[PDB]
Amino acid sequence: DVSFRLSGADPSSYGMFIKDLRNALPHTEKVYNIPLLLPSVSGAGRYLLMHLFNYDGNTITVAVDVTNVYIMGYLALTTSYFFNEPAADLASQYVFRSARRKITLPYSGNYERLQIAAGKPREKIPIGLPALDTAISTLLHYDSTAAAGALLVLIQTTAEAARFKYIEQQIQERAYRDEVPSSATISLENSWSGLSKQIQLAQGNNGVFRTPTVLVDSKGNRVQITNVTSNVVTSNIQLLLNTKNI
Ligand SMILES: CC(=O)N[C@@H](CCCNC(=N)N)C(=O)O
Ligand SMILES: *[C@@H]1O[C@H](CO)[C@@H](O)[C@H](O)[C@H]1NC(C)=O
Repeated sequence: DVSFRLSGADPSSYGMFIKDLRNALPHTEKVYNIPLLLPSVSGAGRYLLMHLFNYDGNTITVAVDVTNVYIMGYLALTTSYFFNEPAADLASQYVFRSARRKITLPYSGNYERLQIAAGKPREKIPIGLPALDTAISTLLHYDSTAAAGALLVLIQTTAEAARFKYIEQQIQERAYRDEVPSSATISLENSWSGLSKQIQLAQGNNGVFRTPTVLVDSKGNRVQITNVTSNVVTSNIQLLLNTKNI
């Protein structure tokens, strides 16, 4: 399991949590020195539990699929909640089985469904450590509209920061002031599957992408990624979705 406490949180303690989250995900190989997530994991071992504590010390446990860093559901006191999708209903067979009741949320976990439920795109939702504290708080008591926004904050400040060093640093910059994500952040989230596949196809192709990946940069400038020498590959990306899952 891994844990993160908002009470006393700072850039350093958040970076330690994101390092523990990355290190909790199993891999048997690295591709261009980046851990390659597993094709598959059977049974309960598929799910990592992340224990998150709001500033007041209240807690939710979040279940994360270790092959793709997708959040499946979470437990808040005696109630479990899962996305309305087959992968999450499968997870509910393995995790939080001791909850007194299980609520299926009225959306799946992908960004488009969640933004629809929340009533706003994530370009307009501030993220940061204070937003994460609010999110854990929201999740403690069911409210499906409020929870959609909370889950957009939670996915970006946990999974997306584990996947990209750039996003982890964006959150660290927001340790004590929220701010909506940079266009570069949104670009990277949206590109993780694309990138993961092209970095894997590059082995066998002399480090060269079969298909270029188009990204927005730190300056709001639109750029093209064609090979593994790009900073996005050498420095930023931290985990690769296995092509078997693409
Ligand atoms: C879209 C995204 O990355 N999402 C979340 C998890 C969402 C789980 N559900 C589906 N993917 N359908 C994450 O934790 O990363
Ligand atoms: C590889 O990527 C780098 C950095 O983005 C770029 O400068 C270069 O032109 C690319 N090389 C090839 C052979 O495409």
